[PDB]
Amino acid sequence: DVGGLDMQKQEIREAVELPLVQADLYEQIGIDPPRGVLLYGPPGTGKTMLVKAVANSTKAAFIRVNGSEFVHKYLGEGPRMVRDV
Amino acid sequence: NLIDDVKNILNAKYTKETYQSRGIDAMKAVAEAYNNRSLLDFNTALKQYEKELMGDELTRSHFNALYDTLLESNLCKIIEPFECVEISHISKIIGLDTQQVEGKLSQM
Amino acid sequence: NYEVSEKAFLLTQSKVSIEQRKEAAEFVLAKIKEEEMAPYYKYLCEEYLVNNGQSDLEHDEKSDSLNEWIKFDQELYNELCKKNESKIKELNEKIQKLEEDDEGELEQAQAWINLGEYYAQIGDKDNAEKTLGKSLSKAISTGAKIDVMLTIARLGFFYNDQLYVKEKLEAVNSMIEKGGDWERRNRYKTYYGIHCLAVRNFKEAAKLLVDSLATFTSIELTSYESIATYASVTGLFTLERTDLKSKVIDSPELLSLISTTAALQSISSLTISLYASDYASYFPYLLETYANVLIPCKYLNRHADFFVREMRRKVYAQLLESYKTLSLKSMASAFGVSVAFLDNDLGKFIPNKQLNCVIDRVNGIVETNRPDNKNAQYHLLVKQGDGLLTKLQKYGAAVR
Amino acid sequence: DDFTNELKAELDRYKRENQ
Amino acid sequence: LRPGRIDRKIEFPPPSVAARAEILRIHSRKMNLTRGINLRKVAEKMNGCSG
Repeated sequence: DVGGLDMQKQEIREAVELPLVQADLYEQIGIDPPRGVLLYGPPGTGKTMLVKAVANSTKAAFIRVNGSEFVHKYLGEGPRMVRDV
Repeated sequence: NLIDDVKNILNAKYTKETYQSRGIDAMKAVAEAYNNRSLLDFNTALKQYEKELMGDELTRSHFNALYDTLLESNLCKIIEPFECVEISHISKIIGLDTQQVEGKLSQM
Repeated sequence: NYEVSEKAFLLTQSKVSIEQRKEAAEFVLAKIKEEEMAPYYKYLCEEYLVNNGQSDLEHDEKSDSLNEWIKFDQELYNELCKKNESKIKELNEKIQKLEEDDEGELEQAQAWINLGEYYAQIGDKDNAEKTLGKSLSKAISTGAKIDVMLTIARLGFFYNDQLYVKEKLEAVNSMIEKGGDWERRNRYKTYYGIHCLAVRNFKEAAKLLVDSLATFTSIELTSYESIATYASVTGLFTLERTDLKSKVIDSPELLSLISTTAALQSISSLTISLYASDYASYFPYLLETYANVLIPCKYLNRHADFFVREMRRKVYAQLLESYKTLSLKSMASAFGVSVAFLDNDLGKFIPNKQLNCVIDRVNGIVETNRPDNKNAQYHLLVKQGDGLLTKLQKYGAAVR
Repeated sequence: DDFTNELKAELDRYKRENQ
Repeated sequence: LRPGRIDRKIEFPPPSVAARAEILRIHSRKMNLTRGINLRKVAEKMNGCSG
């Protein structure tokens, strides 16, 4: 759907796909897996699309979480939305 | 041992282009014979196409390796309607001598 | 540490080839009286008295060596003592000053590490251990564990102990941190191979020993040659021929090894033999290997004819499955064995459930039946159920 | 035993020269 | 920096070839790396690299 992203593609692949598929081999080497990834730059440039493509391909669920709609204005809902998600 | 993708790469002309030589024809031929699990068809393509094809060492080594695996794969294919069958009969059908057959049939 | 232990073992376990015992006795002699190790020299001298090959001279005549000194001797107590004085005096002054000042928590450990050197070297077990174990209690770096781990090892080879060596090996390994760390793993891996070959389960040994991630030496925890030969040899004995062509002639480490030595007859000759499926080739080679590699070794001497019997069984077996109505007159004549040998050791194999060979010994004919059947599983299932059952009666003997 | 393997070796070697 | 607010000014190790090997050896002593490696080579390859 988007091309020319070779360098970011390769990056994402090793970050995201591989610990889910092949958990055993990180712990067998005895080095830390990656666990968190940050994507920085403007979204919706083809960025979001890679995320979405891996999610389908690995047959993982896509969960789209609005970080900014935690921005609730009290002690009520928001900090508990985080538990459940 | 993944015959369908050999066929897929053939079928489109963005993965084959305009490129036909004796060597490319050989791979198509070997693939068909692999799928059928027949050593005879493999031998006929191997011989005709030989000089251009196996004129590079890298291919020639894989054809060697493949000829063995195919040979055992034929042996298993023939027997597959089931045994109580004579080692003389198999030997004639496959194209080979008695001894080579006995030793490969044990390994299998 | 290892070359001393190794050549003392080699020395006593000698009865063939002059230069082996001679060269052994010289290195042991040179090192053991430089080193403060009296009690193994004693043991050596006890174990190698009234033997052939003597290099002891106190009453003997049975000597074939050209060195007439490996007897427990009084020169020992001048070389050992001036060294023991020096070392005790240095270390006494050193431990006192470091511990007074209270500088750091890591100088303290260096001060107790010096007594574990001292003490393994004189050959005390329990003093060496509890002096070092302080460092582990004052754990503040993983270093403390490395000294714990090294000391069990040294002592281990000298005594030739499986059991408290296994116990301490497990306890220090499992502990707080665990890690993929290189020489904790190299040491754990050889030592596990030692013990399980000793129990005679043999498969469990194979699972760690055959596999090696150490392409270079670990000096005193084993020689590169030594581990490597041992892994290939266990490889052959206790693993399948489907395994052999997978891993035990097709690991890239073995390839750099077979380059320069093939006298191991198990990284070459027996592996090739096994693949090719022969038994005209095999049995000659095995005897030559037994003498050249098993009997020099500290670990594979103790498993003698068991090692022999199961390998001859495995080769007969891979032949027995491949054929059916099989001409024992033809085999017994020309696959490199004698007739009389072939029958009686075939028959030795059969009742133990080591072959489903359908024999007639003298009518010359053998046939084959399937190696598993419902009956075979039922018989061994029953074996394990009464194994289980007995231990619970024991639980209910002392408790209750 | 150590002895047996040898006895057997020698028996085998004797057959082998006549094989 | 006047004594009685900050009394000691200690330099933190500037990175040298020998120092770099050492750190590497400690981190390698947790995980599965071949013995055929030479930390002296890897250390010498790196210049302008921190811990």
